[PDB]
Amino acid sequence: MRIEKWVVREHLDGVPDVNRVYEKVVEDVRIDLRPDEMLFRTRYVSVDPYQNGLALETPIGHHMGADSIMEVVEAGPAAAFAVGDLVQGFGGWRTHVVHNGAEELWTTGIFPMVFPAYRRLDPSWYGERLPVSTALGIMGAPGMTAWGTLTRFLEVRPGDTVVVSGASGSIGTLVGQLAKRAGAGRVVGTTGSPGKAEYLRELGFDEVVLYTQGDDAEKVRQALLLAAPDGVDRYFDNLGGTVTDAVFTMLNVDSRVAVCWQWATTVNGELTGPRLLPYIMFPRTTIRGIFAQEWFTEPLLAQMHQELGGLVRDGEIRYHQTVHKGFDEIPAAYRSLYLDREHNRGKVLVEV
Amino acid sequence: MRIEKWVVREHLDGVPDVNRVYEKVVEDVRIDLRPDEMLFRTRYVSVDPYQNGLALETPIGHHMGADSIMEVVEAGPAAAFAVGDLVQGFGGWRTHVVHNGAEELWTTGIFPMVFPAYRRLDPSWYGERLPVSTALGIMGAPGMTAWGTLTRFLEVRPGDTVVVSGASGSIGTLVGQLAKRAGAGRVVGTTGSPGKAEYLRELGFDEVVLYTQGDDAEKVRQALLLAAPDGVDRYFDNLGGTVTDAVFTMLNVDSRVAVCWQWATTVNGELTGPRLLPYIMFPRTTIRGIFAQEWFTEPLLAQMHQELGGLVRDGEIRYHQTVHKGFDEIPAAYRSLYLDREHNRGKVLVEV
Repeated sequence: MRIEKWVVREHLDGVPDVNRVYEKVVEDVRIDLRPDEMLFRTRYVSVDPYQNGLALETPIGHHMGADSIMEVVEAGPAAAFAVGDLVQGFGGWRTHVVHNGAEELWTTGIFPMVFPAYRRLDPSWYGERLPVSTALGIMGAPGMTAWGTLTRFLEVRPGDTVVVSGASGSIGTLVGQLAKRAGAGRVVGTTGSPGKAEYLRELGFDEVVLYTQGDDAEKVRQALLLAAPDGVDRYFDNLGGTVTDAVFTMLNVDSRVAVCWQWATTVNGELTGPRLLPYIMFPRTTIRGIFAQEWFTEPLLAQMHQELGGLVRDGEIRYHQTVHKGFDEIPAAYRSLYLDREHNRGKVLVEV
Repeated sequence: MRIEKWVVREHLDGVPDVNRVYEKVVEDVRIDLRPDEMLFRTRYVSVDPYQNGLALETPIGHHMGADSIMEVVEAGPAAAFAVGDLVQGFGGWRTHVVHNGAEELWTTGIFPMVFPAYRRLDPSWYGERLPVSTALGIMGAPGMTAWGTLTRFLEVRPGDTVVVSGASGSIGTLVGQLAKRAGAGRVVGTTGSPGKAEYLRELGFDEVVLYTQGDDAEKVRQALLLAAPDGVDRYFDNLGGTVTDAVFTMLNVDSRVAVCWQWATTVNGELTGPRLLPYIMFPRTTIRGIFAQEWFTEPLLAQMHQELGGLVRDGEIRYHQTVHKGFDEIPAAYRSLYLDREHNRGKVLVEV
């Protein structure tokens, strides 16, 4: 049984040379399934900006974690899933996985984490216009981060001014389109690079505010004032930082703010990224922290595949995904994420 | 008229020489109120450990911010309050204040803040057994932090195991007492010193775990396991950090966690304190950030004064507070927080 994986060869903080951080290891392994274990064959793996920080918290010689789509090829007598099933879970950069599917408490990073339980993909969900690979994108955690927030919390009302930070990411772009469909009077997106500025409005959006992280809070506030003259009613925060401090100076009464959970990393030794608790003192605001897998329930996953999946199939919504081909292409796919900030998750996959 | 105020003289981190950080300034003014302004006479001020961090963010020469109780002695024709009214607000360490009582956006600190609008005190709320000075303690924001959480969020039930971090402070000891009244099967508190452990068991704590920050992440977990053998149903978090990380490994299904907002504080130029967003990814749990002023509505303030105030008069709930006498005593009172017996001094106030 030939099993291959990409493991952390060295701890290096944000370097372009992927082949210095990662090393492929190959070995024959005898599988002796415990009674509730399954043998999985990886079909797709996600490649995301956060894996730079995750590598730093991964023991040398261990494989890199990743969201993946896996096929059950052998199941013990007490296993959760059947042979032939397609399963989405945190399988990692591995050709094959032995696992029982349960949640995993991981306590050696910055904060403790529970990796979600593996979940069965419904065979009837996917077709030619909505393939299985979308389970790591618009039909998986990235899609649900955007879609679940709009349908379960944000309460976009007609005429509302909606601000989306990280609007050039797949998740933020989706939030912006769904907000306009809800009839938002104005949808404002922030971005770092004016290249997409014309491109965001092309996507949707009424206005785009140019913003890199190292910008003055006063300087971004003035840009937001100009793009949102009537104040901000709704904020979807996939970025954190200076832009969020400015939005909170211009919220209207009874505003609603979604702040997205992101993997914990430290650039310059301190934590950047989204924050929630400092802001809940603000009067007459409702703030919710967002984590897609909270809504990975049977009915909501069915409703998302139905309504949002139906929007994709009818060509009303498109979610750009880049799928490289072959297990050996993982370092290349990862290297292509150089220049992508942490909010850009869910774009690049590898088909094994 | 002479108005005196304690101003920030210099910026010094750590336990400061109060005579170096603060200086008394005197000014002979004549008052000229705009139509919505009032002249207030300060009756009581609070002194609090957060004023160290706030002083570092206060421009040199500006007065030290503080929650206070103030009396309207002059009012413009369009003012919110009438002469003789008693009002609670962030008036600061000043003998007298000219203010219209409005909210204040303050953006010079680590995160933006909105100081609440001044609020009027119903003098009927208070009396011999419940003095008006408790509007800065058990009848005010500190008390509402504990009481509001228990009545509106935490859902403590007969048999529940409740953990309270930072249990020795006023809010912690009030939560423990109220949790025991709600019928909690096991109330567990953590504290920084073995001496206060005995008074806690007097108030209603069934066990006390000793914990100083910078303790062993696993030793704290082991100690919580022994003190809460049945899992943690409810968590009232005053501290953040290693105790909260240990607690999140032993929550029972459908647990509920309250994380208290606190003034944003720097440790060695880094980060410490309660955190909320990293933990929302944990499944089968409800986490809410707590900020008492959220519940400063007409119905809930009356309810608390009737119900919680009733328990104070009947001796069912035990609080304490040290009230210093004299505007000139304010720096010394603040210094007292860093000396000893605070775990026995409770809320510190200065009558002015």
